[PDB]
Amino acid sequence: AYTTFSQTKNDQLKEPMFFGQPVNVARYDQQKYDIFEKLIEKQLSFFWRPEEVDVSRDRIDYQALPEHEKHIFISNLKYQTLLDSIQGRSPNVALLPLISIPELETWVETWAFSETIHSRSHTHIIRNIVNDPSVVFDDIVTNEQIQKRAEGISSYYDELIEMTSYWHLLGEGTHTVNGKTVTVSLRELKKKLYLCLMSVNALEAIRFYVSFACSFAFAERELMEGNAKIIRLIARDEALHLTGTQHMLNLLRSGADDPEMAEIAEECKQECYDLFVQAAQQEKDWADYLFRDGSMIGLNKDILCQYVEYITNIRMQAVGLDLPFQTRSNPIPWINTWLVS
Amino acid sequence: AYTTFSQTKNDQLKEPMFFGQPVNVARYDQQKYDIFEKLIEKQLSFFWRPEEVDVSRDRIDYQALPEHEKHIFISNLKYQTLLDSIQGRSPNVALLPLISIPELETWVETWAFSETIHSRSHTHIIRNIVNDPSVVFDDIVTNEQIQKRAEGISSYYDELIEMTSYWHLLGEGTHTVNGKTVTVSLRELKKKLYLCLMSVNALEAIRFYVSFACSFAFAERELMEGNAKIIRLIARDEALHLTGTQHMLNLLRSGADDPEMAEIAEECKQECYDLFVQAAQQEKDWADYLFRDGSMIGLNKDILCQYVEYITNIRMQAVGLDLPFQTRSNPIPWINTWLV
Ligand SMILES: [Hg+2]
Ligand SMILES: [Hg+2]
Ligand SMILES: [Hg+2]
Ligand SMILES: [Hg+2]
Ligand SMILES: [Hg+2]
Ligand SMILES: [Hg+2]
Ligand SMILES: [Hg+2]
Ligand SMILES: [Hg+2]
Ligand SMILES: [Hg+2]
Ligand SMILES: [Hg+2]
Ligand SMILES: [Hg+2]
Ligand SMILES: [Hg+2]
Ligand SMILES: [Hg+2]
Repeated sequence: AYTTFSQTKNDQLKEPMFFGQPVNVARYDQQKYDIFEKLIEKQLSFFWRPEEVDVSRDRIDYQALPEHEKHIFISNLKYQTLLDSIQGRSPNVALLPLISIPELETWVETWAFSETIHSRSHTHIIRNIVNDPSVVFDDIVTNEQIQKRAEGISSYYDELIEMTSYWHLLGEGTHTVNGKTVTVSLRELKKKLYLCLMSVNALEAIRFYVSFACSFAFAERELMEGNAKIIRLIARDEALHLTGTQHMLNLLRSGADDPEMAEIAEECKQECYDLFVQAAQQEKDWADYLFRDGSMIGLNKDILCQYVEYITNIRMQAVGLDLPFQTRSNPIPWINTWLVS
Repeated sequence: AYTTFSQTKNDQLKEPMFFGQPVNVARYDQQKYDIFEKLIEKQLSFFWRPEEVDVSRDRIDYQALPEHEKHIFISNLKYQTLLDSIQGRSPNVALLPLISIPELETWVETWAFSETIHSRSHTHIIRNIVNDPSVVFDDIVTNEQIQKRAEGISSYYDELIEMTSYWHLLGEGTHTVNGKTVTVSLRELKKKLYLCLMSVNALEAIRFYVSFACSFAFAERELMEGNAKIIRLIARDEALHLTGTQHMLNLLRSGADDPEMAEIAEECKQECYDLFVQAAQQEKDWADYLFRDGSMIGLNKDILCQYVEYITNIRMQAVGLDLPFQTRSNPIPWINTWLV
């Protein structure tokens, strides 16, 4: 039931963002939602190559860092590397099969592409600061504290993908497979998509943002400046990515795109609220682990805890959720220097 | 059983290209096959923005073409628009879920991205040479002769995706699904992927080169120069794309990757041959439609037929297949100018 070229002539301006007729012709002269075309144009305008950033002094900077600061630096970078590894592939494997307007289709492929550039940039840094990159790369997979902080990201995508496959193969209904009942409901699949996109919003809008504070705290001391330049370019992309998910989510909950989806979103208001708080809690928990045997000029576990609360309130507000934390001004206004957006 | 972040610490240098553990960490410091890393670098080096291309003279040129030349030009562009629509999405939906080495995964995503840029360039031209783009785009979907020429492309991808979903959901074996016996064979799925790759090779290496020749026949008349600029950029990318599939296919044939894929390539040899012979015939058949209202000096059914045979023999040789066609020299050596 999925096809790479639906042979039915359809009005692409009238399809929903998701679950409609798969996109046939790729055209960009018109859109149902011009935000997605504007994001494509902007991301293309921002194209960069990691190899064109001078990183030659980052190795000696890193080596001269006190052992606990090396630990803060490398652990933060390993988590960034985990997140971009996942985001390189997942928007394509998880969202593309479900998209039914051309502007959003191409936005997702362009988004995913920009993520692979991010992963390439993380290799560029690692190669240039450690003798054996394999040690860093292997620790990403098995590192207990990172299985923990991002515990649950791959599962949301994975369940969405599995349910999408059942939907595409069998359609809605009550089915049997090898002696067991398998229920496929479009409503449940819409719910999974909604929560997946909420989680992707928290990933890019908060999890990655909190990581920028660690990277740019070294930059403020004129250390790891090659890395800083790369993270700066990544943050400029991230601003677009979270703008895309913000719009998808707001168009889904308003009811202008799919009334069923607006019901679903109201229905999981509490669940979503609680998912946001958990992501924030996970990032707080990591902060402590980062800072377990020392702190830095400009950063420590309580400052980065406050930043997690600050950023979380802003993002939740932006997608129409209640604020879990005490309202405060930015605890690290110096970071605005680096977040050019 | 697909996962976006596989949990086992595996040696990515020892996975197969396809069907191994899904890639976890995306790293570019090492490769099983450096050709794919070299292709990513080159394609990134070629980044272009379609809208920056000046096509302001193409509307003048186009509107002044005789009607039969408008037909030739726009039928060709509509077919290019079809193939890049499919290619923008298909490598990511059909291949990406089966890749087990990071360099191949990222190449497939870069390749696909580059195809969405091709599609964006077709919009750029179309919107600047006609007053209603929708008539052009709508016709791509319903045009009986366009779809006849493309028959089998989306069908092949679609079949591979369905079979892949069954494999990820149920695993190998014989299953009972809504009372029907469904066999999931990894060997059969490997054959499907393998022949999909062969078909993609024919698509980029033959079907698109035939279309380039029709595009450049106008450039040779000093017409449609914005478009020719765009097609030259497209062709530069296409050369990388076909290099990628040639190397995937030839590495599989070698036995140096998955040994079962090497058995499959040999076993399915005739199927490989047949699919190239059918694609070539479809490209020939398109001539009657293309030249329906008349042909052009140096571009007609005979010339097109000759070029199809010429290029098909070259691509077939490059992946170890016998040649179906009589050997010939290039019937349109003027195209070399445009193909750098
Ligand atoms: Hg998602
Ligand atoms: Hg998700
Ligand atoms: Hg941090
Ligand atoms: Hg819900
Ligand atoms: Hg919700
Ligand atoms: Hg909600
Ligand atoms: Hg949420
Ligand atoms: Hg906190
Ligand atoms: Hg706090
Ligand atoms: Hg294919
Ligand atoms: Hg031609
Ligand atoms: Hg073959
Ligand atoms: Hg011929």
